[PDB]
Amino acid sequence: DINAQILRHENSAAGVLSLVETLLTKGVVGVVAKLGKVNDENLSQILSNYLGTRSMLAVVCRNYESVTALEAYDNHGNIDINAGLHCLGSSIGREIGDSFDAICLENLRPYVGQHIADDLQRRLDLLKPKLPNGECPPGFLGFAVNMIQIDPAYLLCVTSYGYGLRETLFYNLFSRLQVYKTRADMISALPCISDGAVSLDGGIIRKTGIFNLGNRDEVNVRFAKPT
Amino acid sequence: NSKRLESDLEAMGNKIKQHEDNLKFLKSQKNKMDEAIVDLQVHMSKLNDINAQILRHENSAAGVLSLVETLLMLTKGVVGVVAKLGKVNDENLSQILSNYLGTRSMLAVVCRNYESVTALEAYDNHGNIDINAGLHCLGSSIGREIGDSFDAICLENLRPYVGQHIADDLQRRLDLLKPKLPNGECPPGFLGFAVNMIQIDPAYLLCVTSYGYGLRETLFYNLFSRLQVYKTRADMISALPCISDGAVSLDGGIIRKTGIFNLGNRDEVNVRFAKPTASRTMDNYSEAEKKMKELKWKKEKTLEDIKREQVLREHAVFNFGKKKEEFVRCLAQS
Amino acid sequence: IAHAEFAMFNSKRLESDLEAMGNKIKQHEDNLKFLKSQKNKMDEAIVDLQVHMSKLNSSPDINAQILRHENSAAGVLSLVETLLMLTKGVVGVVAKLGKVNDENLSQILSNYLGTRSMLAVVCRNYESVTALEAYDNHGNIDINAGLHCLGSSIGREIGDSFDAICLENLRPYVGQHIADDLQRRLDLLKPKLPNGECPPGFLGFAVNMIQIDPAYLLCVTSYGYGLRETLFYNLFSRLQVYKTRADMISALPCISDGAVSLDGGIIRKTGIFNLGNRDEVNVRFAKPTMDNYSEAEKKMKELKWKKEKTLEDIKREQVLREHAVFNFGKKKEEFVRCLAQS
Amino acid sequence: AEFAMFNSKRLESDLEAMGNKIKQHEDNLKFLKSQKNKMDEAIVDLQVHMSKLEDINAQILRHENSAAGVLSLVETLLMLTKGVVGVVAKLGKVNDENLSQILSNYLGTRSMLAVVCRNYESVTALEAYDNHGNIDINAGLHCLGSSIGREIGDSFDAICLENLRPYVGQHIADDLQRRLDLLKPKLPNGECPPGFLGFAVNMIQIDPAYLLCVTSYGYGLRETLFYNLFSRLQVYKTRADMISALPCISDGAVSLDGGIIRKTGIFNLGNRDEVNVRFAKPTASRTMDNYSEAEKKMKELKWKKEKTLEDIKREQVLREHAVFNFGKKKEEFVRC
Amino acid sequence: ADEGSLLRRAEMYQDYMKQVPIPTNRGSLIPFTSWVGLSISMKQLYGQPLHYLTNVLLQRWDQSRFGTDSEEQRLDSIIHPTKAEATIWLVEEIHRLTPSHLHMALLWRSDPMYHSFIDPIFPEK
Amino acid sequence: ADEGSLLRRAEMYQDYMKQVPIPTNRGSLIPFTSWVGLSISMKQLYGQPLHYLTNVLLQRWDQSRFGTDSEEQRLDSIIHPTKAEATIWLVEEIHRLTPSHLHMALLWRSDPMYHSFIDPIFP
Amino acid sequence: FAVSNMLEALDSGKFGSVSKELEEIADMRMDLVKRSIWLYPSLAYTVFE
Repeated sequence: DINAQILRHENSAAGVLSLVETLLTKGVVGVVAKLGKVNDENLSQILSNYLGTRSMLAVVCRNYESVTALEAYDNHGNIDINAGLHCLGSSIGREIGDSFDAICLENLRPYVGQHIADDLQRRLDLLKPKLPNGECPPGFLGFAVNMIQIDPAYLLCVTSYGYGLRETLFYNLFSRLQVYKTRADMISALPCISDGAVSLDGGIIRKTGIFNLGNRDEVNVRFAKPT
Repeated sequence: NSKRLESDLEAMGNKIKQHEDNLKFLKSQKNKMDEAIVDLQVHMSKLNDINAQILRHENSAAGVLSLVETLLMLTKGVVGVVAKLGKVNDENLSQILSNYLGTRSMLAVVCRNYESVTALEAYDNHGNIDINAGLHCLGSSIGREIGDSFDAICLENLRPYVGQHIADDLQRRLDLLKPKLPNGECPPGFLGFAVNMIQIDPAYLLCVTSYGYGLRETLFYNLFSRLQVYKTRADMISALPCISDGAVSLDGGIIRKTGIFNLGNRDEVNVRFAKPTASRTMDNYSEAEKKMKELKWKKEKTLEDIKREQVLREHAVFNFGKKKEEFVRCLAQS
Repeated sequence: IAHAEFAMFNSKRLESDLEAMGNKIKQHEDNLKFLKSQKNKMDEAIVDLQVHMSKLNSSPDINAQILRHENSAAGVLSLVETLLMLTKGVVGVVAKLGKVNDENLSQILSNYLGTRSMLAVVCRNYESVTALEAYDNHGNIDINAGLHCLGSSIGREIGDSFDAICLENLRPYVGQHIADDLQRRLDLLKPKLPNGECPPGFLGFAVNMIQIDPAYLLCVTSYGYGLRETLFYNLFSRLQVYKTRADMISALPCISDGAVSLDGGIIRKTGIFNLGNRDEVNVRFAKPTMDNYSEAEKKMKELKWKKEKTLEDIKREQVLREHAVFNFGKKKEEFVRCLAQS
Repeated sequence: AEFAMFNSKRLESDLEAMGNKIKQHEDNLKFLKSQKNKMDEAIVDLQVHMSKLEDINAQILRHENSAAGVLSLVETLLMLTKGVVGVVAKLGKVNDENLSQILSNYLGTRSMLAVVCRNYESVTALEAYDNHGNIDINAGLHCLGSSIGREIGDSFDAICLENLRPYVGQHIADDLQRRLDLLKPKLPNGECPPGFLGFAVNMIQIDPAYLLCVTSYGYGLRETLFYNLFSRLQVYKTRADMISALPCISDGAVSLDGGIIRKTGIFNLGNRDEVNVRFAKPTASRTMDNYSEAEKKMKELKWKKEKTLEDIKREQVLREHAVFNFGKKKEEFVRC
Repeated sequence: ADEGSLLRRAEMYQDYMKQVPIPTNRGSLIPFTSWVGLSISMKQLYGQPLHYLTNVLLQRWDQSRFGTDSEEQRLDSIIHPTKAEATIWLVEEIHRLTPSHLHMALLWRSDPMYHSFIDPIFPEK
Repeated sequence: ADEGSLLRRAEMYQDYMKQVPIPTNRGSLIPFTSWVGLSISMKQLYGQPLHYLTNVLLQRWDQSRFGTDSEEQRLDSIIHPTKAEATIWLVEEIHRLTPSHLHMALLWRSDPMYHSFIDPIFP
Repeated sequence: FAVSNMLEALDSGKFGSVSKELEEIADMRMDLVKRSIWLYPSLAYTVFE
């Protein structure tokens, strides 16, 4: 289950927030590992290895006052118990020993482009690449932002301007990151990429120069599965 | 008509003789530059811990490559691990940047071309990894196998920064523009970008890549790009709207992207960044080595010039021969 | 809550119908683009017809004409001819080499070139030019020379300047010629306004207006060029002819050499205009010595009729475009009221 | 509805942003007005400083049937001559008389007596036409020619300095007379031809009042007028030097002996056609030199002032759109 | 002194030139013999000014053709005029939308008389 | 002298650059972020080197871009990749066919390491 | 000539001389949808957006 994989990271703040959710809380929206649901469990595992466990176990809140409400520093510069999540989680559960990120939706630079018209999941009109002959690259499946299936509450009216969750958060994690089939197909269409690419066989290229190789990573927390 | 064709053929022949003269001139220049690098080689011969922190990590490939460095073509292609290439004069700032970049990109292998990066791994037709890869068998036949993933960066695929370098600064600093508040005044805690503050070794400052770039314009820009170092956390937080993508505080706190804040305790990246050496005369040696690298680069480009002219003289000959035959069949026509 | 849902349903239905009407107006604008391109092709073909086929543009003895000019060289040549290497080298003077169908266009080109680029004595080789004149040791013209000796022997005097022009040294036009034309003329690119249309008075380039004796259409120069692409390209170098002077000034950025109008308007460079009472030169191009005229005029009538038909079709499509825009605005204000009442 | 209140506060914030932008516009206007007034007090200071301080017309007036003799007889005794700069036999001077007659014979007495207008509206002012197609007697110059008795029945031309295409080549760096750095002809050898003694656009000594800021882009008369009268042509010493240098000639060539070629095929021959008018000789006097330096600085100041006026017109064009957008946004906000 | 004035005037000029629109359908075919004369004709037909950077770019493209034997042959035949107006409009859209004013003021400090490349055409009305 | 050698090198490079043909079918759409990145992806797709003047111009466009607030807006959204691709091919046609050797000689005299803009892609 | 056929296709748009107004229309209806979600939440489950 997803929540058991959250509770495996006992030193992380995500299990702390889930334990408070079973029994600060107002500003937060939730963790990224619960918001996104992907049908393709293989592609889910590959994007999970792409993001890294620090970004995907990071909590998202609506405002910046929630960021100032979670952790507060003292006059010396060290983190003590008396901050919000730290005291309210060390009262019952484990402390925060590892780092955790916090992402606030009013400060992100949101997508400002046409959204595919007449669509339910509100996909993004990003430019599909093309080879010199006039055709798409041969193993192109799609941009990785367009795979995540959203809970229909968060599609609109989360931002104070009215933006959704797909065009603020899910753009500013993997912007113009596109999905291929095999790694030789990904190398074959390497000049036509923007920021990175991700192949369904495995193999991760995060920047236009650097690219991972070796084993594929294994992380326990994944995206959830739709029903 | 024949009166066009005779003049055209003689122009082609004069062109062919011009191309042969140009090959002669370029080969003379190449021999002169090679004599110069032989003289510099005999002059250079006449003039004649961090690795432990690499050894703490037995699972990553950088420890394997450190074993092979201390005691085939894989050690020839790879330039060197990221923590071995640069030096920082502060313990604090080196610890903060090594906490920033992560241990995967601090233990990264650095190549010349994509061919060396194909030489590092191997993938069979089933898609599963075997130890028949050169770096994997290199690691298994001497020490332990490699379980943690590693990244290989490529000095030709790295898109370089394109800004004027601070004029005649020896370290080749970048001419980055400083941030400005909407009142027109500099932020108070701003003490520099993190890419100018690494001391980089003088052998690698100039003409590393085939275009002639250093390691600051290619390697250390694309690791962390135009991030701003502030003195304390409050100077970083209060100056949030003026930063570009990236912010670092010496107190503790990194703003990765413009909406991402880092809170909580800090996972100590046990690999650190190196320190510059005390003043020793070997830098004089290193100065000569710097000059040697530039000399080799120019010889490389001279070779490209001769190859360029060779292609052109083939198009000077073949056409000519064909045109010559065409001339006489016009003279065979009437 | 039902009024917002009804507003969404009505707004989606009206936006879909409005988008279908947008597809219709896009289709009408595409048909207009196609038909304006076809009208461009037909007007291009009319300008192509008017080069030398039609005997008269719409207007708003040559030996005696040469012999009136008492002092030049061509008068001496014509008076010798109407009565030794110099008679072998000369092809013949530029007033004698050309022929033009209509009097107005020939008179205005003769006023364009000037009465000393009309009396030029042309030569095939530079050895003929250095045989026409002989000099002393100081740099003075000698009276016992090529053209002056037989002039003083026959009586007439060369007292004024005259050109000489070598076919071998003239830079020949080196551009694709018009295929399947027996007169061997030049496909110089025709200017076009920002509408897509040719300039409204445009009648064609002026190097394509001269009719040559077919002995000189090819092989005059030893490299195998004709008189038209060596001589007449270096006299009318993309010179172009308009109908009236207002039509010329209206289409002045599209020129890149001089331009010439059929009313009298002459400009020769970009910034230089010529104003005032129009000068009169005596030498004129001759008129060639009519069933080709009748066939050309029949084809002209056919082209003008088909052009009129294309104008009627573009007008009908423009009217239907206007009706589509009107219904567009009505549907737009309808659903704007439907959304603004909520 | 709290969301409609948040909408109204965003509308008020955008109204405040438009107000700050439009007061920035009028601040920029006031800065430009103060700059123009600094220019104007400098130009009035230069005005009071300046106000403290064989013949060409006898040759032009003999050509009685053109416009040049008409304008000469008028200036020895309207709305036309506010734009007319002057007949091109009077705008330039060369030192040596033989080379004057050579460069005058090159151009011909129809383009040596040519009335250059400053602008095309002046070219429309010089000649006016009926609806039929003849010249009108109530036109510009023909009124003057009939008011005197001067008979302009010979054809003339009109150079329009705004419509001339200027030379794009860089001028000799740090030069007094602003000569043009044209590439000299070179043989198959490395050396120049043996008779080459310079171009002819660089030989006309132009007046210092006209060197800069005549045309609306800030061009002289050598860069526009005396370049488009004869582009790139060479001046050789003798005729044999001219004939021997045919593979390296540019657009044309003349020699001091009296040999002219206009184009790469046409070799003029025969006796020399005379042009009666020619460029004059420049005179040397220091008081007129100081007055002409004052007039050159005056013309440069007037050009800078006119460009500042162009920029205040440009920023008014911006502030009108700022006014319109702010008013439309106020109508939208008060409407809801 | 003069530096802040040039920076503010460069900001004014770029904020003006961003909003001058590109024409919608251009179907012209201009015979031309240089790049400067081609841009003068494209100003006189389409009543719009060209940016400061395009004028010096066309002066450099006209100055780079000095010294050859192909200098005398006509640029109309080398480069087709539709292909030589398309590049003017694409370079002009790049020069209007993308740059900054600090670059342009740093260019303007290195030369007096920079208004030779700024042109008096006002496309309104 | 040195100027004669560098003028000979400029004439060699210009005679090589004139002969390289522009590709026939150029239908492609590459997502990009800067101008230099488009020229690198455009040399990797179409195996031809761009001119020296084109690499200088394509760098100074980005140097002219640095200052303002457009630097955070994606350049893929400002200018269209088919429009930018067509722009760089038209500028490349001009730079292969039109220039001279003296201009290249002066621009290489003003600075050393001019080979940073000349490409090793030979066919 | 290959450049003109693509530049006209980009200058035309999805709807000739209309498409800017249809973009304005889609933004107006988008504002209406955002207001109707701001008033009532559960209507999003009716509109799937």
